[PDB]
Amino acid sequence: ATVIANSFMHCGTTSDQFLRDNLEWLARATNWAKFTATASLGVIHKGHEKEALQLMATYLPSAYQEGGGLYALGLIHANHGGDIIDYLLNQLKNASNDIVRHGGSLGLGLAAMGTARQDVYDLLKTNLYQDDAVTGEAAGLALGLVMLGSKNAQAIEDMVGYAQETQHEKILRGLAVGIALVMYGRMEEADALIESLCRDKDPILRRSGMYTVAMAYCGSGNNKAIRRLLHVAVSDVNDDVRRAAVESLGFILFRTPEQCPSVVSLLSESYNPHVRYGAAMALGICCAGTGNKEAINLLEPMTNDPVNYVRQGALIASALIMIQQTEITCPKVNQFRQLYSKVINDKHDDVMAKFGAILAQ
Amino acid sequence: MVLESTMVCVDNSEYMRNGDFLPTRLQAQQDAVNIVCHSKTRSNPENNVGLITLANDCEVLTTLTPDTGRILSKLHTVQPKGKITFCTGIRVAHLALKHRQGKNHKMRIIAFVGSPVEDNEKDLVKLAKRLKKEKVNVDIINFGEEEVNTEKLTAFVNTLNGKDGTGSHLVTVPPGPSLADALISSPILAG
Amino acid sequence: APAVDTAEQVYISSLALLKMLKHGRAGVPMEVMGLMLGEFVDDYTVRVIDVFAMPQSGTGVSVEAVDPVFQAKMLDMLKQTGRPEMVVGWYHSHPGFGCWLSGVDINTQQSFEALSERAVAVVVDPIQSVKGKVVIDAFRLINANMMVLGHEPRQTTSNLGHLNKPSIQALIHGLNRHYYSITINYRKNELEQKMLLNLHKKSWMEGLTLQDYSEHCKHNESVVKEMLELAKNYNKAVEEEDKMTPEQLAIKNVGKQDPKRHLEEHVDVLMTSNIVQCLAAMLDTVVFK
Amino acid sequence: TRPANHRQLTFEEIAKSAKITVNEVELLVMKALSVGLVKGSIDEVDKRVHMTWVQPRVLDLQQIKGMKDRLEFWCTDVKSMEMLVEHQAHDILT
Amino acid sequence: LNAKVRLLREELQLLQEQGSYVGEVVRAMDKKKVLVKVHPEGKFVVDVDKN
Amino acid sequence: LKELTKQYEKSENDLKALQSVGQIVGEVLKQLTEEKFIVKATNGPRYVVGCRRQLDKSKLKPGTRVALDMTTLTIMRYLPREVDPLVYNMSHEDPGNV
Amino acid sequence: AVQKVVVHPLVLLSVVDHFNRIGKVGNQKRVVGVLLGSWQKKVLDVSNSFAVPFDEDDKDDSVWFLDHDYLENMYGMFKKVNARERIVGWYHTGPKLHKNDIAINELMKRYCPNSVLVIIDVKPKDLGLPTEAYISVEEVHDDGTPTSKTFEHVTSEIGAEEAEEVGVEHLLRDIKDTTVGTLSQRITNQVHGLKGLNSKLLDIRSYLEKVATGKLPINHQIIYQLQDVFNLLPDVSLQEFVKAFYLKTNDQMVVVYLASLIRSVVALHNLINNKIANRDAEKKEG
Amino acid sequence: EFLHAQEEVKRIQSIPLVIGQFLEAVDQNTAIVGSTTGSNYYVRILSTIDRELLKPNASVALHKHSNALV
Ligand SMILES: [Zn+2]
Repeated sequence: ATVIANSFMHCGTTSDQFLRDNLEWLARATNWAKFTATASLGVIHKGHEKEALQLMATYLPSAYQEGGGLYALGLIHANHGGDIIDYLLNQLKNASNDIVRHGGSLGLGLAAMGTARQDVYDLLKTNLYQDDAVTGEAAGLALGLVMLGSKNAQAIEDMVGYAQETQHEKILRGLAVGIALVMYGRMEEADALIESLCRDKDPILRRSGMYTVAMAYCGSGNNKAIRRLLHVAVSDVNDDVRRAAVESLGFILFRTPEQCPSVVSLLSESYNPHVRYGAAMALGICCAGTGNKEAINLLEPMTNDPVNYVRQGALIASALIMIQQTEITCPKVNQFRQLYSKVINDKHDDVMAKFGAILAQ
Repeated sequence: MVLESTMVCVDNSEYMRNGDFLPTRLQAQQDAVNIVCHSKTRSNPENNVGLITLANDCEVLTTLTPDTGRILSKLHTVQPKGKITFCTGIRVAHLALKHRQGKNHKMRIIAFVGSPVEDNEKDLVKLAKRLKKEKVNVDIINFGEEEVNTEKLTAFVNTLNGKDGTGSHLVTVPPGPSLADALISSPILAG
Repeated sequence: APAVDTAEQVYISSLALLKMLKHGRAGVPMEVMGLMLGEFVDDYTVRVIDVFAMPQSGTGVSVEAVDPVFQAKMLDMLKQTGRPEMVVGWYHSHPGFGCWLSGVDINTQQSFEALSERAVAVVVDPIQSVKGKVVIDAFRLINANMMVLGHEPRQTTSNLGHLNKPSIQALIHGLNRHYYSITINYRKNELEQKMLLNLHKKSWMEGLTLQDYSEHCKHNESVVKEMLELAKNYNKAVEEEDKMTPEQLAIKNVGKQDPKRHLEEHVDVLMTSNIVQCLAAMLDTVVFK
Repeated sequence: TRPANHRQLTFEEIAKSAKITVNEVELLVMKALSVGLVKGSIDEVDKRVHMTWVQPRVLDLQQIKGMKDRLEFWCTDVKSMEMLVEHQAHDILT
Repeated sequence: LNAKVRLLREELQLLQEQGSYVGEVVRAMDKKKVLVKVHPEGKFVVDVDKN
Repeated sequence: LKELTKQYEKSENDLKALQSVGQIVGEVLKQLTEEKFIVKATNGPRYVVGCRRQLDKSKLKPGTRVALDMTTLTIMRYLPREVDPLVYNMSHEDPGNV
Repeated sequence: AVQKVVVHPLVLLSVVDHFNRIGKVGNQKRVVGVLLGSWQKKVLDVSNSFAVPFDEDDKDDSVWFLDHDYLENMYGMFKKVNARERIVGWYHTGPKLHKNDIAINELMKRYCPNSVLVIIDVKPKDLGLPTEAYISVEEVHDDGTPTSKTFEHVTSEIGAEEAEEVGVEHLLRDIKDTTVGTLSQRITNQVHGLKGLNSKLLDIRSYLEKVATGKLPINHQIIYQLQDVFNLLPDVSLQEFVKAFYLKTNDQMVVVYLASLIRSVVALHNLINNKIANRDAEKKEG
Repeated sequence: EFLHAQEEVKRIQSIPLVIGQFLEAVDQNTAIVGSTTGSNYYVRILSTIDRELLKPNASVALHKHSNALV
């Protein structure tokens, strides 16, 4: 969390003094967290461009660490790889077929986000067809991002065809979002994946069907979709799909933050804490940066919620909407800040509540 | 030593009860299987032999097993009270053969044809054709009253493995006083 | 340093749970055990498909109880039928004791782990798991040499506190100190739920049977009498309408009594029983001549 | 041969079929019901023997053809009432 | 209806927790230890909750 | 082989016997309804138990001994009244035949 | 004779597993297995089962193989694990019986004389009761007709012992209907009954058509039993019953009316209490 | 869920059930019943149960495992 908390506090600022300053502690995290830290360096140097290629090699030249750096390199050249893609393509191919491949695909997918490039897509597929679990979770997202908004009939048929043909739930988790972004913004164009997926028994694909409602109907608060999506959040049984139901509202109602603090105001007290969680993330994504103080007051009582993960999302949802707002702008910003301090400095709260606390900071 | 599963098909039809062979046909089969079953295990200790009765039905009295005691013991109370059906006997013996616990043993089948076989010549050859494709060697030995060296039977062995085939013999036993000595001389030590 | 991410799940098939519960209740006074057949599909998932009981023996639930001849032969015979799965773990009941591993159990678990670093061990209390709740926690020994590093060595994940919280009746018998629990998730799929739905499914005949009118009239008469007395209180409870802080009156007289709870609650029962009975009566009059 | 609904049998009709006088149709049914070939009841004020059967007889192609034609009608009504319930209670049916 | 279910669902969870023993406290022993006498069994030097 | 068979068949019953469990002997003391009783173990708590489906509802009247299952605590069969010379009453003193 | 064959939930959940084990690779028809279970007065209890290597051929419909040693050895293990189970019959998921059933049943008669075969239609999920239990009887057919093997039918019912019941109840835990029923589910219980009665009557019609068109043999027995059902109809048009039906329909409406009124006065009282509540808070706000 | 919830609560009063005496009362939804086993237990009170039939000698029934007044 602290490794991810500071990444925000210095995103696109190149001021990694904190990681440079506190160095032994940085090494107190090993295995995967080492992959986040190596990535955290990338976000800190967000938008660094040409210096980055050497920049990444200088600090972090370990399967995880190298995998992290390659993922880190992508963040710097996010949405704008240009030349970095060719190096990333070459580097992903030559890899241990482990974490480095996981970071590699995520980095390449992020770098050529929306490029729809065939060369990148073919390599991403091969890693996905490798079926290495951890590899899949990143190849799937990398597959989706590269095909972002492309409606590629081959990609959607291929991406899903893997879903109901693969074990390794993890690979589905990437593919769930991975095929979600392939339909970004068409807003009517497919409407079949939205209906075909929502009927599949595999709960992971269902969530991907619900997310595909979010990415395919972003902004235009189509009252038809919002009725399609709230339905699953009240009736469906597999709780994970329920969360991706309530949470997915925000993406489609984000253009009109006024309606949304009312729709979920009652969802957010539902008997299964998962649906409650979706309310907070829904409130957060819904209200991107507005200090609505109406979404906030809904999250105010939630932050005391008995469940640990319902609380976790509450602070993150509050922190997400309360970014760059002084006590004068919203009269709860200073109130929550000491709540974030109190939750983090507390010792008997579950780590999960803290993760929201650290991330919230 | 040749790894092979011998699925011996012993007749138990009613005609199997008239002893043109001195004591009786059945003892001839019962004596004969004693040597074929013992012959195979002695040749290779990893072998296994099972027996299928062929009269009135295709019972599988003893599945494919290495231990020769079960085959011998099950022979008793074989009660020759049926009508032979050789059209199906080989199939059930082969189909049971396909369930070989070990997949390496070569295939070798011994049929105890001791009654007149009422099978269309076309049907028998087609059964032989299916055997050729799946590489199973089956030996046919005739007992008791029967159209000597039945044309339907003889065509079966020839198409069984021709064109310089392994030579799955159609060993015809001399009707009248003769033990398995003919059945043991030619087929048992070389099939 | 590999780590069992808390997201790692021990998938229990709909078959295994019934068979594991059945074995446990089979020898409930004593302790039963058997090997579980499954696949280590990957690091983050240990899938168990079938379980086969290892015969109860005087040793109890220990390494010795695992009869190598029984297991080698049974596996050999299940391979022919079309289940070439690998021994993925072992389970043993705990007649009411809970979902924890004792010292002797730990030694077993260490043995199983010797053959594969992911052999999950489960429990299955047939006495506590007596209702909708199924007390079956999965467990994998946390090798004692990892005290320098983090126990439950998980990494990026967030499903650690979900589906459970550390049960107290076990945390005392050694958890996150020598044995950690692995999230248990059941792989029920269609074509299996449908066949289980038949357990209590009624039939076509049911729903057209008209009840019997002799006990129906008695029942209708009985409930109407009981609701009548409940109206008397409703009159007294309302006609009182005492206003000495009525909001406090409505909270100092709450005992699941007259006003509504024993009121229309009966109306729903009385009206549901009649409407269904009547509709059945008229449907039969049409269908049957 | 009765039309089913008119399962009653006027004394005259039974006496005419068997050419047996009315005084003994009373006893004829008395027997036939005694062995177990019927499970009806006898009336005398009207002398119509109410009939209820538990003793079936062997059938015939035409009898079965006739028996099936009636049953096609019965399933037609059972189908019709099913639709008139499912359609009516669609909202509640859940 | 939600508020009613929450009451019922919560009572199901709380109602599975094993009931507690009742024993007479012979005497305090420090600040985090209190000798007690559980009814059927004998003495016990138990701790005390934080509340 | 005949001698082996009769002993082997008895042994097979013993293998089933090892499987069979004990029933906590107890006495019934009230009948709250048609499916509930208040049974007391001979030296044991008073468990509220039901009766097995293949049991006579009636025969189990107050004082009727039963041997309930050790885990279900559901009665599985009646038993005769315990007989012991624990009687303190001469009643058993047979006069003797005179 | 066996009055019932109560199939426990575990067996139909192993058969489903058994069908999946093979059909997934070796696409084939019915999967045959052995059915273990404890006896009762007359109701055979099926408590477990296992698979037996079974291969068949569409040619001659008698080139099959049901392994003997596997059946013998398997049960040798299971009687060790649990001793209350004896081999009691076999199961095959092929919805329609085969010509091979009689011969194979004779085999399983070698292990249990009163062998009952239970057909589990694993593939279908429909009206219900996915088990059909059959026996073997060889009778002279009293009424002067050839003798033959034939499979007589035995009533089948699906039940659960305590242990499996707890597992099953949790195993669904997402589609189980409320036991109370409520008006919504009770009515659906009747649209469901009507659909069945039509469905059963339509199977009857097709068969009657088949015998009517000759394509099937006039049973001469069970054929007139359907004639028995055809006489057991109510004849509601009878006046004395028509009066007696209105009385009970009228006897109930006066209770639904009293039920309706109570729910109305309570409704009004709740609005008056609420109208006071918001109004009083309305004034109290000032 | 409410009907399931009530059914699930109704499941708590399933049989078997140990019998104990209602020694005292501590507060709403809790009790100090003392089991027939020989030990007195601080248990919880099922809401559906009537706090008016808990007379301070009452022979109430306690859940066998969870040991809660049911
Ligand atoms: Zn143990």
